[PDB]
Amino acid sequence: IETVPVKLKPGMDGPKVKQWPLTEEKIKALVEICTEMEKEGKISKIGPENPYNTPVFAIKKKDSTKWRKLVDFRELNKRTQDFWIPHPAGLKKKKSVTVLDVGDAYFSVPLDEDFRKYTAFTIPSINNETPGIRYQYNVLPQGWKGSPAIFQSSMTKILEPFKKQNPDIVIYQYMDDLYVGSDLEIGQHRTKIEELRQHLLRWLWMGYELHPDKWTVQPIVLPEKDSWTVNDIQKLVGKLNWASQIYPGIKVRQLSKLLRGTKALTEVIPLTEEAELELAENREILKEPVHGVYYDPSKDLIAEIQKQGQGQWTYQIYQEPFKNLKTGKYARAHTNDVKQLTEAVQKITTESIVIWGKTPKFKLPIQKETWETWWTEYWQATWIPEWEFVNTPPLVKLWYQ
Amino acid sequence: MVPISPIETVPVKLKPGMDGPKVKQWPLTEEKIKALVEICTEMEKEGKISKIGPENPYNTPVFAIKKKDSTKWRKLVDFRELNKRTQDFWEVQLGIPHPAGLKKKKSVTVLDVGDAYFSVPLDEDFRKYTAFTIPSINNETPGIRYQYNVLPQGWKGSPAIFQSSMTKILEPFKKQNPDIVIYQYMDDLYVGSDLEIGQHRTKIEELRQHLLRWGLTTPDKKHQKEPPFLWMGYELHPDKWTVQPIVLPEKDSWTVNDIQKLVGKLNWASQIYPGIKVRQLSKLLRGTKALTEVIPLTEEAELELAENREILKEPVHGVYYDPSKDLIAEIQKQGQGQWTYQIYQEPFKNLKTGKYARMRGAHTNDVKQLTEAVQKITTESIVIWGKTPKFKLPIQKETWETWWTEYWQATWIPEWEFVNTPPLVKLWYQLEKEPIVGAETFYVDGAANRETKLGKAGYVTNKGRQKVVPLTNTTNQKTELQAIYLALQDSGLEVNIVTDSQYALGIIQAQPDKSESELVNQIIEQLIKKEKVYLAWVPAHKGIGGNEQVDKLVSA
Ligand SMILES: COc1ccc(C(C)=O)cc1CSc1nnc(C)n1Cc1ccccc1
Ligand SMILES: [Mn+2]
Ligand SMILES: [Mn+2]
Repeated sequence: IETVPVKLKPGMDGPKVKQWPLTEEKIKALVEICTEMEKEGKISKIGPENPYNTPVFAIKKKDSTKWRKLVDFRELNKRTQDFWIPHPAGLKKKKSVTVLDVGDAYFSVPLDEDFRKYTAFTIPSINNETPGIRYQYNVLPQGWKGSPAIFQSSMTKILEPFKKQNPDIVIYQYMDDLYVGSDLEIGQHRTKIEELRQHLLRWLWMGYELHPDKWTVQPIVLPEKDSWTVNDIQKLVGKLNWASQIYPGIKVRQLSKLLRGTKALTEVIPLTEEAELELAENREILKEPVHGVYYDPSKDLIAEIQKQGQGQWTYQIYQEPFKNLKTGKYARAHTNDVKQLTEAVQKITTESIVIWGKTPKFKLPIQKETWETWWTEYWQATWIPEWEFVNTPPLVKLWYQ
Repeated sequence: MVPISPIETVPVKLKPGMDGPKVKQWPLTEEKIKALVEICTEMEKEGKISKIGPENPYNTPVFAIKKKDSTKWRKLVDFRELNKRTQDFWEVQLGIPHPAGLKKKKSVTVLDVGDAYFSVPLDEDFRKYTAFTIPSINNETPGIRYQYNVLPQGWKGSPAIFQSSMTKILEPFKKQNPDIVIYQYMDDLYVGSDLEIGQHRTKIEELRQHLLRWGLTTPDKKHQKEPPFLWMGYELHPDKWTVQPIVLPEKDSWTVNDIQKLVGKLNWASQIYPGIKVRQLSKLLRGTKALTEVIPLTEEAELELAENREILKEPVHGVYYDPSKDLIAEIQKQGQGQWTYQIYQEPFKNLKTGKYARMRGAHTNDVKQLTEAVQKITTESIVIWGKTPKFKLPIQKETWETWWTEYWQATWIPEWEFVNTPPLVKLWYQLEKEPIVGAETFYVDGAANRETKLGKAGYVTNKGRQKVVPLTNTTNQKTELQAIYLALQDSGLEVNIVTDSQYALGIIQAQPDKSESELVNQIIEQLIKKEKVYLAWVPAHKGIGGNEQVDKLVSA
């Protein structure tokens, strides 16, 4: 019922981010949402003496039809004084993990009055017909990195009756989300989390289901054929040459030896027994892990995505080139690439939160202007990661195909 | 005394660590000093300013300038220093409303609320920093000390605080008159409705009564300006809008400054005038920023400017927006990376027009450019009308399907239909996904000596065909492209090409149909002529068959 001192980082002012255009239906949804928040004291109108701004938009959360307000606090999050949540390494090892939205608990906690000015946002008007409707927050805002930090004191006390009733459950908080993991059978997992809901009720309706996949890093696979054409062997040598940047003893000499001469690409080449031995030794090398692959919490996570076609997307997460920490494949709108990419980004970010407790920086196979025009139309999560754009087609797409 | 309502005060601060201004009052003539004393005395009895004493250490210079054609001095308080040290505000007018976004309305009335700028109180704690001195005659007595009680003309915060005050005043009137729209712009209130003129003027009279609650006087019916409204460079008529007359400069010795000023004027005209072209006029400003030198022009720039002066000959107008009709956007390819579009709801009655020029770059194609134009028109339409328009595009549905399913990037355009208006956007070649059976296989390679810039480009094939060409004034990248060009030149309609150039593959896999490199353009022209091309890549210096044979041929 009392506020906590919160400041910015030294030598930095509050955010001054431009509001981007919004459709009429999103503007009206935000007008209704913010009108009720104002009556409930959560936000208040502000005057021209507040020069700060943070973008706002509207989403329809997964499996729902009512609009939700999402504030892009990425710039304020970069500029807010850090608050010092040891990420549980056991969460990634649990059989199932459920994501519970608990963001509404923040609105019952007041925000430091001196800091409120920095949370300012603007509901834009169509065609600049009026100046925007300007608001600032009075309570902890959803999406601000300081909200889980400040509420962590209170959140710990709510969960302790549950955590000691179930020492086997792992609970982790990131932003507005609670991640709840156990090793139980799925039926007994649904029930115990419906039990966990009996706390925000006393002291919110939906949940997300997650299961770790077989491999943290998918193995590099080589074809198994009975007849190899010149083209097949050229593609194999290229993939082995690329993998030799990752794996130590990959040899291609005996396989390149088969390509001796100036042969048609479709001519069948019998493999010699030395070449078949080299290929066989390469297979065994590729089934070992990569040497010297460790997570450093001080360094950023990088995620690259490749469009493979037919709704298939490959990705790799790393900190150092050729030292992949995780790789994967996202599959299955059969007509909208951008919607697919936006869902892959959210799925990769959720996996990154579970494993390392932070979001990666994306390298997106898309032009900036196309992505910035459309990604908000399909976004469904309350956090937003960072991203950059790839404008030159990487040769690497083949090697994960 | 009918009690007038007070206007809320906006809290104002100076910038952090900064303090108020202290600028010397410059020597003024006795003629000017007498004029400033009379002006400030009437303002004092009006409550706008008040005398202060020597306790206030801040000062802002005051000047006197004669209003031209008038024998009347006017006061000017140079707030340029206090502005540098006043806090930042949420500023006025993030963007400019576009006339095409106005909804069709029966009547619109303008009220002049200029009498209200000096009827808004200034923050009491901030008045100290608006101090100024009227120097005495012959400088023999202390100067007359004054401070402001209202928003001063020229102070940094006056525009924003004035509009925020009007917005609060106007809020209960808008809510209790939902059928009334009001747009404020400086000292003007544009009040519109769809009421018949009798009920409209009644509502206007109620607004005038509502403004008097705060002691705000407005012009009565006889003194209100009439359509057309001249506003932000537009002419607004009851049913049509256009731009204000675009006047060009007519010199035969051009400079870089005025060519900067007229490209912005041709761009200004392009929002309603169709076919405005500025490409050849804009490529004269290439990296030369001295604003006082001359340069003639080409046989195609005056051909595009012969009509630019001739397009502005007959006035064209846009219409206003009917939210009950569909919003349609149609795009045409103009050639040379230029694109034009029209936004309309009924045929041949445009809401507005515009153009799009391709982004700078080495290689491009028409589908990417059309995609970019679509995204630009989408964002612009969200701003102006709050919705994405339906698109009519000069590209076949099958062409677009083939493009986005095979393109290595994710891409998307919103709901659209094909319109058969040549020239059509098309894919000019499509590489194969598998090697071609029966087609000759060309192993190409190029290499260049970095010092002498001498190099070689060549191929060997599975049928024993070979070529090596020596090159001067070339690089490794150029020899690798030249090698591919040779194979394309010397093969049949179907051909497999094996290269080790990651550079060449990265260019070709981006699917350009036009390039600023004439070598890439010649490759593109060859690709257009072929029926099937399969392009394979192998790593260099690994003894790959054919590739190792041609490698020793071109690096010698
Ligand atoms: C400068 O004029 C502006 C500018 C902006 C606005 C906004 C954003 O509402 C209104 C106006 C008032 S004009 C206006 N407002 N709506 C329409 C239609 N019009 C055009 C018109 C002109 C004269 C008579 C009748 C209709
Ligand atoms: Mn080469
Ligand atoms: Mn070579």
